[PDB]
Amino acid sequence: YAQALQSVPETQVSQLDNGVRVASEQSSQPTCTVGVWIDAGSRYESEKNNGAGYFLEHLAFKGTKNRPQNALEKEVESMGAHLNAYSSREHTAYYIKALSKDVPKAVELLADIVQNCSLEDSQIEKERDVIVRELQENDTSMREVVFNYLHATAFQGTGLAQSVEGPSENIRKLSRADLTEYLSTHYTAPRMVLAAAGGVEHQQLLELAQKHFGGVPFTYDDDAVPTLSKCRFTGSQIRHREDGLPLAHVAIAVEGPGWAHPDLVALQVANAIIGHYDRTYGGGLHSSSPLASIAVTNKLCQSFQTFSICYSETGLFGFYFVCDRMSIDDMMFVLQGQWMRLCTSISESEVLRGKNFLRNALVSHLDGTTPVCEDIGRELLTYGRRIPLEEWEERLAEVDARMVREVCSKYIYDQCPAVAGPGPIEQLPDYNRIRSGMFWLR
Amino acid sequence: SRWLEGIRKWYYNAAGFNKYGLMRDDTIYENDDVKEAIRRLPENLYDDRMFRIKRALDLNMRQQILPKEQWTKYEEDVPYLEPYLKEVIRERKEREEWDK
Amino acid sequence: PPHPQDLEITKLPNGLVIASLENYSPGSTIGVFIKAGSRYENSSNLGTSHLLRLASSLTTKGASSFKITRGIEAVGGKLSVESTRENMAYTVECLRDDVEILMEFLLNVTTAPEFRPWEVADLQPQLKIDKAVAFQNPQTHVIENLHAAAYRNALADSLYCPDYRIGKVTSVELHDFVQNHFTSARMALVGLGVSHPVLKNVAEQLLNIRGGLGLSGAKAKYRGGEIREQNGDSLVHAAIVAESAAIGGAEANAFSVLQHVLGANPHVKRGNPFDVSAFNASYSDSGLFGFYTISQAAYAGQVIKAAYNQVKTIAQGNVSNENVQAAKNKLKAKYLMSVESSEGFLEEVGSQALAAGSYNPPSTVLQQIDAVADADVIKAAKKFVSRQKSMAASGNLGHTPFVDEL
Amino acid sequence: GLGLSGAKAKYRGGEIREQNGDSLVHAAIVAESAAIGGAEANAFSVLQHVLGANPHVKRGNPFDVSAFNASYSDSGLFGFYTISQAAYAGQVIKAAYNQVKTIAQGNVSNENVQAAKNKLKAKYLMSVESSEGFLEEVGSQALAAGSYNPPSTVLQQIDAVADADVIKAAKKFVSRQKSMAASGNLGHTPFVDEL
Repeated sequence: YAQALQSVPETQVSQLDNGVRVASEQSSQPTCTVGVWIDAGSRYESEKNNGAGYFLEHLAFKGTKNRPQNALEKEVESMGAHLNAYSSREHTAYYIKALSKDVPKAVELLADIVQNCSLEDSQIEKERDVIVRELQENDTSMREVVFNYLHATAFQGTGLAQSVEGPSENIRKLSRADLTEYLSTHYTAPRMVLAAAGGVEHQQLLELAQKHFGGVPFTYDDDAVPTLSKCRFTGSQIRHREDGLPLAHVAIAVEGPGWAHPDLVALQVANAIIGHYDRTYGGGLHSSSPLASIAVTNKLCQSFQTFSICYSETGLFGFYFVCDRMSIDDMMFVLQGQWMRLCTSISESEVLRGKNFLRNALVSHLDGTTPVCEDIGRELLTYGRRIPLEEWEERLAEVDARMVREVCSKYIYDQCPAVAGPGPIEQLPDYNRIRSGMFWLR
Repeated sequence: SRWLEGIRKWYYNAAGFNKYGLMRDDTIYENDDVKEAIRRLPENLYDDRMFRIKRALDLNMRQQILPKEQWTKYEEDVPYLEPYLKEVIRERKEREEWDK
Repeated sequence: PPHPQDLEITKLPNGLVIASLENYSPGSTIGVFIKAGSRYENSSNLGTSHLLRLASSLTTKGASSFKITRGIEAVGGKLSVESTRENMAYTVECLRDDVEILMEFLLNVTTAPEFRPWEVADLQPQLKIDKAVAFQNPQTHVIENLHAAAYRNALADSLYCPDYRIGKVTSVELHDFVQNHFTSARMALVGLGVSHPVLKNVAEQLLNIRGGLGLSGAKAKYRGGEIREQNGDSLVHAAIVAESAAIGGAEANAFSVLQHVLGANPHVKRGNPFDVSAFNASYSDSGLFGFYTISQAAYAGQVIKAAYNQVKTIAQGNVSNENVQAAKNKLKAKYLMSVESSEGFLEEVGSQALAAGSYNPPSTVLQQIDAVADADVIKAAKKFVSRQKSMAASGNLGHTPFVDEL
Repeated sequence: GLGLSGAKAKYRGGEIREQNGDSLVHAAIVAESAAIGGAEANAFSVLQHVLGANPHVKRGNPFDVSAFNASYSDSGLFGFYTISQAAYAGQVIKAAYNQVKTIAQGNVSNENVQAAKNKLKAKYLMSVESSEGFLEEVGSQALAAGSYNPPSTVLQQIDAVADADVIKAAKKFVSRQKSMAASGNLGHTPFVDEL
């Protein structure tokens, strides 16, 4: 096993005199996947600039000037490659997955987008009303709105608080320009990463990137990556009630450390211990995760999940559950209680499993090519380099009970959390109450 | 020298809970384990037991008992629940031990 | 030293194919595939499969419902059961030495299920929901019905226990359904991240049943069924099919390439706000082929029609030998790609180690798809347009046509 | 006058089974036909009766079966529903059918017609005793026509045809397209494609 980790192929990385960092992992695999992961997002958007990164993602495929729509797609389809991607708050990417026999072809394609997007003013005015609809859809996904609102209040006033999607008013008025104003501003090599995994031979990649990414940095600026304005965490709540809904969602959380921080490990292990439930499972007998157990015994929630969504310099360590208009309270109580237990009297026998549970997701986090690239894509971008499963291993193969306690308490005990809840929540008690739920009557 | 067998027989008729006409198990106080035990009982035996209890109660409530005939005989007493109850217990003891 | 170690297959004296493949991944995963499924149900015992599929976590003889769940979790384990009308795959996954331990429970879950009359009689009400969640996806709805309208007898049987039988499945119907389908001949102890000598030394304990084929599912008679479900969802889901193609049936690959040969055509053939694709299902002694078209209400009529004309004029010579080259390649892709993820992969070394007992290397699996093209396709399409058609539908429908209206 | 007028009724050879295991199957089969006012109506009626003693007395065991007939404004239906035990569902409908079959292929004495012609005279007149089943008659007509066919001619019209049709009305069934409906264990019940 440990030998399995060790025998795992190191990841190659080397940047350009340009700025791009080119890394990737090699295997036997005929197939592969490759992508450019920009340090771009919504967080990087303004009050009138909010949306672009998206409105963008949405035209990032409809063509380039070199090869308009019908052709790009036709060139992509025709070769059997899958060009997919996203755009978060501090992370955007565009990956393709071909047969490795296309590294140089995929790579070019990549470059031709991140650099030259048609942005056909006529293509835009359509994607405009497309998003405005696609947004109206994102909307009844209470499973999400509940998170944005969480951000909305959790980081109220700052850049994170703005949703990756952006207000309707902006998407209704973004200019042919503003998009380009976004592209040319953030889409730069120093903040972009060319990563891939499959059967590829690094050098061949390099040269192709080093070949299609003929970027040239004059000024000292161009070679420098701006650090972002710190976002003020604001223990508070935001309630979008509506007893008209099947059920209510609740999401509460404390400020997260930020990728960098070594504790995100022990912390990650934390979330391992209470994990998540979801009525389909098969376990009123579940592992320690009482939140799970108790969730069953007393039919607390339809589903609950723990999360340590983190960013560059901040984060959101919490939990989110969905429950009938009626059992909302008992749930919080039982749940929030767990946090306490967690960082007041957690045991070794517990952390033991936690770890292994993480070590399982730790591994399965890297299941295939696309996913591997993700980490590489990410790793570098947010951490600085690539964290080997051999490393993560030790990182979290050395977290003892007393360490979890010391950690969670450090970020949960008597901290002012941010709660978010849409739906028939008449039953969720005020703040003070869920607030004094942060300290255990030890 | 003195058969525990010979003895049990004693106690059994001595307890005389069979005079009301209900099996041993029909008596065991209903604690957490038993409840779960009985809740595992096949519907056959359940309704059986019920009636036996209601009859028992009805008698008791009348201060009168069951004709010498209808008493249940020691050897014919059916430990209908002991088996379930046992699994239960060990099921628990298994869990209780694991949570340490 | 390069990570290559030829996947050994050794058919036991039973009929129990044991496929491994030490790929050196930190996390390995063992899997017991079976030729069970909802195809072997009769007018009665229906859904006993489904239920069974859930009774996964119910006490065995070697380990209690408790031990098993916490047992698997005390290792960062993962037990789950994926099933299809004609096959149930019991996977399990972990890492290192924990594979050994993770086994005890998988062994017991599949052979020593003592489905206690209470646990099940207390588990059945799950069907109501497990089904209720799956049915939030309109797509699954139409399909369940498709097979109903496509067949008549085994196979056409639902995949999610019908309502009326939610709490009538007996603890017996479960053993009886297992005693008859979970038998050495029709099982396969597949696996990854494992040394085969070890994965074999386990099949020794797994030797507890022989009965080659206990109940064998009846052949599947075809039918040109049509079953509409008026429910006004502002957007219709429709599917049409023409019986055809069978796994192993040389006539298979053809549609696959026709599956791709089709798509850019039906889609790019139907302008407006919608979605449409080429439908293809290959079953043991049958299959299906057609196209489902999620489309707005009033624009439902038009959508399917146009989608159809295309599958039509596709048979009447509208297929350049290029369309074939392109599509021939996409499968090469989708095949290989959907093999990266050890679970979509262990799904391949299994399916085969079950239906055949062999393992078609990625080389010839291509040489076989490469093998045909122009030669069929144009024709595979024709087969569709002529044979009998069976439609399924969910949505406002008031604007959607019937098969008798082509 | 007519505010929304209901669209004409296109026919279809549908078949929709409802697996629900009720220990006993209900099945019905039909062939579009007969319309209220449609001269071709009365025929089935007498065929409705011409049929019955036949399908029933044609299917031995514990069951029930009858001749189905519905006459609508611009359409109708005709067939037979057969409540029958599970496993004996296949057999039942089959036999019930053969009978509607061999009924078209000349198995109808001009007597069967006289008898049946009379039963309708009965069922008609009888189900008119109860002022509600009666006010239902002076109404139906005072709506669809605007007239009132006296009990005299309503007979003279049913009396009017016989041998002349029936044998043939049956034939219409056996040839045209058939649409079945079913509820019950069904696992033993056949499909229209199995006649």
